[PDB]
Amino acid sequence: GFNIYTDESTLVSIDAGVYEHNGIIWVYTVDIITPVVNDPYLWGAISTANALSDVYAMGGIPVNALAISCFNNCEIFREVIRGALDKLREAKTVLLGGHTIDDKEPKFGLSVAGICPEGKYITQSGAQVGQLLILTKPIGTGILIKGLKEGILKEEDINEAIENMLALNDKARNLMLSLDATACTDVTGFGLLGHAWNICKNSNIGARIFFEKVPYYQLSENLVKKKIYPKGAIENLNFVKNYLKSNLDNWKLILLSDPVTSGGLLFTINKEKLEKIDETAKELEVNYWIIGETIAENVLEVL
Amino acid sequence: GFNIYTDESTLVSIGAGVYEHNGIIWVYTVDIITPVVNDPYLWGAISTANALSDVYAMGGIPVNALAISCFNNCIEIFREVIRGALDKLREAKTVLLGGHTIDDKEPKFGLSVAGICPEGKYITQSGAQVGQLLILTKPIGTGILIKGLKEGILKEEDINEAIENMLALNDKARNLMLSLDATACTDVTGFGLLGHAWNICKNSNIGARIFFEKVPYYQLSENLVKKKIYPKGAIENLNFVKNYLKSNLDNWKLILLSDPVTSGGLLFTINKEKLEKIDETAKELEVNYWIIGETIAENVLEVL
Amino acid sequence: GFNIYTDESTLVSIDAGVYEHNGIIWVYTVDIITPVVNDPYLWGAISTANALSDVYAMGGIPVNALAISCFNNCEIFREVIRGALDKLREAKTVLLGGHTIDDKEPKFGLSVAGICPEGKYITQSGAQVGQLLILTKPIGTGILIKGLKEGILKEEDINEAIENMLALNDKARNLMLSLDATACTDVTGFGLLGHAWNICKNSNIGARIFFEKVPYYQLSENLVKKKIYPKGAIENLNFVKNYLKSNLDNWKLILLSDPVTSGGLLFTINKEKLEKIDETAKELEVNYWIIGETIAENVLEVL
Amino acid sequence: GFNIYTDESTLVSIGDDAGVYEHNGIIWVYTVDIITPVVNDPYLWGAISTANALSDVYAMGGIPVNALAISCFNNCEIEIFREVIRGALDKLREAKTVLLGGHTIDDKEPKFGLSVAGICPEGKYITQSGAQVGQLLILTKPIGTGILIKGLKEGILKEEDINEAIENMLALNDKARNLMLSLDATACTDVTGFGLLGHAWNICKNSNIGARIFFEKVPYYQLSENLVKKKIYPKGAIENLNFVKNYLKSNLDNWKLILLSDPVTSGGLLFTINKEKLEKIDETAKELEVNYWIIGETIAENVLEVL
Amino acid sequence: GFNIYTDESTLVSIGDDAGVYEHNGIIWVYTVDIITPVVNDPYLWGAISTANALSDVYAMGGIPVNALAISCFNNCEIEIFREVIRGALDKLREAKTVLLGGHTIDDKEPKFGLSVAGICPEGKYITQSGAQVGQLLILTKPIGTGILIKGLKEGILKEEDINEAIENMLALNDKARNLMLSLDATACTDVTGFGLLGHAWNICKNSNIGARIFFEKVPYYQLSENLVKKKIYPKGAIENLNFVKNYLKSNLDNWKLILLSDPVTSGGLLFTINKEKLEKIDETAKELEVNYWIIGETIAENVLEVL
Amino acid sequence: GFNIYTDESTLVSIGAGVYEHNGIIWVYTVDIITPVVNDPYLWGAISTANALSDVYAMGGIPVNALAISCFNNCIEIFREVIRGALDKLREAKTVLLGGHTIDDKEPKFGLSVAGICPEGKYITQSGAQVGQLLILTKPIGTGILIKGLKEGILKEEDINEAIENMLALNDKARNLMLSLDATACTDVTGFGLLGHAWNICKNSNIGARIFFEKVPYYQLSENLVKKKIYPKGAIENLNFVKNYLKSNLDNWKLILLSDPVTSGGLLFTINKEKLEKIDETAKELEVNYWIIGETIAENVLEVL
Repeated sequence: GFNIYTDESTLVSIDAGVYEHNGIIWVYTVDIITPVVNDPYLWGAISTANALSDVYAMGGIPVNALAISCFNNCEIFREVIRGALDKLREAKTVLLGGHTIDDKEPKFGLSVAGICPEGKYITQSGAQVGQLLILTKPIGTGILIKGLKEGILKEEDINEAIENMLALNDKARNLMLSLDATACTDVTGFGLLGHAWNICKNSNIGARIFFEKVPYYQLSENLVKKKIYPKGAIENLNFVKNYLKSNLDNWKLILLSDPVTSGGLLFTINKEKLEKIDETAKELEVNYWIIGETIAENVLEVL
Repeated sequence: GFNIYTDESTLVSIGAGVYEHNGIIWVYTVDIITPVVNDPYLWGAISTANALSDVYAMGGIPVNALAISCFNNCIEIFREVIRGALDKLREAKTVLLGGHTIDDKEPKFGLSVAGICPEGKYITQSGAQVGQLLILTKPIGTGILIKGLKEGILKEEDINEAIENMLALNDKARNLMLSLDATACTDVTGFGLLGHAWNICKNSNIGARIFFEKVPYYQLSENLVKKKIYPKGAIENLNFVKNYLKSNLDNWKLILLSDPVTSGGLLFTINKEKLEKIDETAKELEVNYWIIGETIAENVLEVL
Repeated sequence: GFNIYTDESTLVSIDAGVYEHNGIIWVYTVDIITPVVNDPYLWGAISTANALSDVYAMGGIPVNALAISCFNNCEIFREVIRGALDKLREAKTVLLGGHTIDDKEPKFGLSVAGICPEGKYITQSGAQVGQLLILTKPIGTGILIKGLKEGILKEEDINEAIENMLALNDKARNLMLSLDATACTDVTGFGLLGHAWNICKNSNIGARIFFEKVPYYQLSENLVKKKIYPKGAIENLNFVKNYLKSNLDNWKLILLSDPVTSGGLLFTINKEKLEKIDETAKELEVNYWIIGETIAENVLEVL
Repeated sequence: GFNIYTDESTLVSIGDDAGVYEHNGIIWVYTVDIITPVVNDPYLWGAISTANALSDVYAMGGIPVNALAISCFNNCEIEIFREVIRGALDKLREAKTVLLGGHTIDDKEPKFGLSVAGICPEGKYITQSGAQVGQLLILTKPIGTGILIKGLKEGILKEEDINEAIENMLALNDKARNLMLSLDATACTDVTGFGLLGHAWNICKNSNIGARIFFEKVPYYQLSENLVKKKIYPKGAIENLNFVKNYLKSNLDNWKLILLSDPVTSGGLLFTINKEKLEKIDETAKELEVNYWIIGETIAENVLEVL
Repeated sequence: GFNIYTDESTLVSIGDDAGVYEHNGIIWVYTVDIITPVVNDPYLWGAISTANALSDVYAMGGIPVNALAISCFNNCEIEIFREVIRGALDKLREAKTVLLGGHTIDDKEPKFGLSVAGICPEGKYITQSGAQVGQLLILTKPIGTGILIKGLKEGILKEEDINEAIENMLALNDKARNLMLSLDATACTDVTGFGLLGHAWNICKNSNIGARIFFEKVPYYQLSENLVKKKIYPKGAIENLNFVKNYLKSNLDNWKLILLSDPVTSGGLLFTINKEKLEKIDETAKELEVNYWIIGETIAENVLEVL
Repeated sequence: GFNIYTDESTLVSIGAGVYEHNGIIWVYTVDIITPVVNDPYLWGAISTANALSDVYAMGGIPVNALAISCFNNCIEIFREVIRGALDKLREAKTVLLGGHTIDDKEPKFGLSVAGICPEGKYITQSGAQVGQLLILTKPIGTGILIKGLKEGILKEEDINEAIENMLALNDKARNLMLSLDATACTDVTGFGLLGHAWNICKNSNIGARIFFEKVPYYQLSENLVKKKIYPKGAIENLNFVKNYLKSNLDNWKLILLSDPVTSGGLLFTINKEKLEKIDETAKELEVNYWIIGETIAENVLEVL
């Protein structure tokens, strides 16, 4: 008889993007990293957790993925894939295959596709003034990873960091969504200050972070005080310098700028949500730290 | 780098449908008819013109089509039917994509047609206004002639003018119609002139006044109807409009006006200020026209 | 360079079915009903909640839908659609259009498409012996709807039933998933006994239901005792008679077999989950009633 | 129950994303055209660039259907682009063309344009290779915009001094397309960056024929003549002239050849018609509300003559 | 950067889901064939029905690629079907054909079969309308299964009494297809429900030619002859004979015409070859490991002669 | 009622790829070459045979192709090139879908080809076993002849046999190869006989022993190489296999054996028990063959 049918879709690309089609939202991300530990299996697992986090940070549910590496261009990859498969299985994400890239520097990662149901798509631009900044994993891995490279540390010294890098941000995403977070991102290569600033620039606001409230590995502090830290840290710190307000020692600023690998989620929530955060977090079995709040002035304050 | 792409489409089916996709509008129609003349080739050509008319009436440009018939189910003759359809389609710059056989025993042939309505020019039947003139581009009365031909009362040679008109594409009429900024349009086929005029009135929530003495029809059509010679479809069309018909005209006239038409012309509404151009526009486009009436406020069909 | 790509999909049809493609699961359902109240708007809203429940019952997240009615074949539909749109908006589901059917009997409903993330697809065949039967809405609407038709009741008398028929089963789905239910279905036209039996047949087990533990409207009891009940009730009761074991009065069996409109979810959970059901249910803001347990013998016991 | 269905399509592309697509009787044309700022008004830049991009489709006898915006975005500089888009949207609305989105390009040099898709109904696909000997060359807009835009940059002229040219650059070639189709033109192209001579030569090469152009019949802004004489002209004019020097025969003063080679922005259509068509060209143009100038005729010798 | 791409496809279907599809040089054939139980062994029913369905593709010179199971399922009666599927799977594996799934039909009468898709490489698409006069008719399996399956139902015979026929019904016509293609056959069909005469007539009608069949050259089960004489035969045989009575010329005893019209299940291929091909037919068949019988020749008169 | 449908596919790209979908396997390859003869038509035909060989070598049946060249970028001659490609494609029952122009200045032409491997018969280069015989279906040494022709040392008339072999499709050879149940196969082209033999050894983790006196090559090829006349590609191929080459043969022989071949024959491995059929099978299929060696355990190339 009489029939009416409509179809609509939108694609936004910034192999990264967001796709909406008749009510469903898909997010696509790509993330590849250089070895962080001298164990192929751990590298595959960590790289996978790191890549999936791009999706979790958007409130997404990872669905499938493609392995990406410099194969042939850079037996070890067999262990790398084994580690990636285990982490993917834990994440209930399907590996659809792999793509080789032209690069001589050893790198591995994934391109991931996820879904954001009921329009629950979270960006880095919805933050408002007077909200709390919540972080779900410690920082300082960059410092530890360098310590390893310099032969100052051994893997056994940083098992806590490795355990955190291995951890999926699925529980963190659930906490973030449960508290109706207005903005979210994960903490990786740009450091805690860099990613916080990303939220500040895209939301047109500023942030106040309290160093004493930021979780980090004791060993990261010990190493940074002895001038042991990655270059990315200096690059990150300088990137926010023209917007940074702080009278804290340089080592604290370097620590806060240290490139993180497979870090936790960094998101903003209203002060009222503070009433249920601990209980919600406990039920979900995920850690959280309240590190500061957003301000109107477009600067980054650290005290 | 930063890229944004959108896509949207809508499909509206009534049977026959209209599809819009990112700015372009396609119209789809289907029309099959029983033999109207003894010549298989002419039957193919006439059915084709008749099927394309559906698209022309909507302001569309026919693009492609699919032949539909019960061949092998109702063979050497269908070769001529296709030949006629192909020649007419070539004339209409429309491509034949193939054919489909339906479950039927009664000899019938026609086409499924797909066309496009450029610049959003999609002409419907619900945009007519009161005080406009009703224009018709082809005479009526073919149903009565076809009956006579079937009855053996007439020969094809007697109705050559009707055959020429049935064979004629409504593309020039569509252009005239668009050129005069028509507010509504439809083609005249099986439901008779009154029926299709009523379709416009119904959809435009308006009325129409038609003058019998201004309606073009074949002389032979009048002679046959006066001898009680006409299609049963004429009675069906008349009885269907009688609840909305206001007229005192003799029966033969109402029957003639209700006579099912094959590959008829276009019936459309234009403003009276266009009456100054219509003649020169029609001469250039090479298409005849007849002012048969005007729209009125009262929702009825006034046949005077 | 070297590339490997795989693609796989499965389609199962019983316009109803399940579709799996590279890790994602979609469920498609169709559900249309006759008017249940003399208010077009309420009918549109209720029919919508009822149709979406087919998806919720499978653990699905409704995404989009198409309206289905006997339009032209049977101004009122304008209010029907208005009601359907409101309920769809509440459900965060997109209406893509409508399809007309050949029928002279006034009916309206939806065809719905939903998603089941992380393989969380729930059927009616995973129930095991010794599990608890949980129900999330009262039964007895069929009796009340007849009472209305017979002019014995007026809409105002059954506002509680109307409120329940209007309610989305999204919170119930969340409870059901949170408790890791092994099987689930919603309660509609086949009555509570019929749908329970559906779980029994597909899971190859039986069920024991306690009448005194089943939630139902007081007015439904009053009416059924006075021989006021729909035919579907008798049809449902007879459908399970050759598998029914009970010494309860006929009115109680008729009530339990009464066709429900937009009923709650009926699912099975392990006894241990009983420890968190109340708290979980309270957090989700959804009611629940423990009406019985599954048994090994393939019969339906009611006491 | 017998059934027979056929499907066929052909795609011919030139390079980037410019091509012709035919599918079961319908013909689609795709083009892309981006230009550097023309005037100092952001809004006018978006509007003019749009008219310019749509022209590639009109010139092929096409009806624009939809488009995609293309600009350096963030790679060149974000308040002017808002105005640029506003101008584009207004011009597209006028052209009844839908904007489907946008695409960014890595370019430090400010540029904006559109990728456009249009259709050519009833196989009315007009190319640059169907011209015959003895046909008339028709132009629908004056030339000389390059020289005026140059003078505007040299501070020699003010924005207001070229309102006539701006009005012409803003005008859609849809009416010109209709005239061209109505007169059954055998070949058509629009006049842009390559200058009148260059675009005329494109028809000559692809049609393997020649052209004879009469300078005194060519429409151009008087202000453009005033400037070329004063050595005021874009370098693109010199390049264009040099591009056609191997096939050019003329004894005219250099300033005339420079004017004729001057890069045009959003110019008119340049097409060929049979001589008999002169009988109704004037009446048709007035009805369509478009201007036209008969600037010459095609000849057999594969050369370009200007006198 | 110049590019030209073309695409074309044609689809011809007969009714249900049986047709021929051509797309840019490749030809796909689709067929569907379901039969009622043939023997009392569920496994053999699935295996035989499969060989029977695949035959529709082999007969067209095709290579089966994938299939879909089709059965009444739940509409006819669920332990036998498990065995039926097992038989189908074994036969498909042997045919190197992938089972993509299944489809249920509303039918109370027990039936099972397959929808099959295959390809005809290098345009080797063999039909029933390319036969010429003076060609030989070749058959690759005996006929008479209808009469034996009938006797099995009448309790006249035991399952074991027809192991020879069962072995032939189980055999894939892939080797026969290879022989047919190797000898450059001009037309081919398989012999099923319509009987030998009926399927031979199909070639005659579509090729607009005639056939002359020699009864003494036709291979058939001796047990089949024994039964027809005793009035033991399927009614389908009578129907088939009547279907060809308007085009049949023969003076042979009725039991011979009944045998020749007897419905066959999973029969051999019936194809036409030029007489010169007899030179290598025997050697080729032995190499391919397939049997063959020359049963007659085609003639000009559009009739069916049996002597 | 109750219906279940599944779908699955895999794509493996190496550059060139293999695609499997619900039981069918398609292979995709690409091959372009510089002019080898002065005749534009012969160049088109030879390049085509050379491009199709990639598919034949895998046991495939070519279905369609796309022409690839730098025409207009490296015109009246390319008309002859296409004519030659079209004639050869017709012979191969392969359809030309169109063409693509690449960014290159050096005159080159070839095709992108798509083919199918029926009944799962996908022949690779990693299934050879020790103790098998190495079969070659066309002589080698065309690289040296083409060099001589380019140098003006030879005329096309002098190398008509090489041209006939370059023009020949490897479809008959593929059939022979499949007929003898070959365990591995490849075609001989630019990497020379030793190079392609090594590809099989490398992928099969086996070795090969080749007898120079059993290898077919054009007499003129031997004469030219002995006069220091040969393609630079020959030196490149030889130096590439020298780390896996065990031989004491004179330089000219190794160079000849490493000489880049154009539209060469197939090189495949079969069991010695097949040596009793190969001759009659080859006569029927109408294809020449040469037993040039046998596979060995040691992972090297023994050229004796």
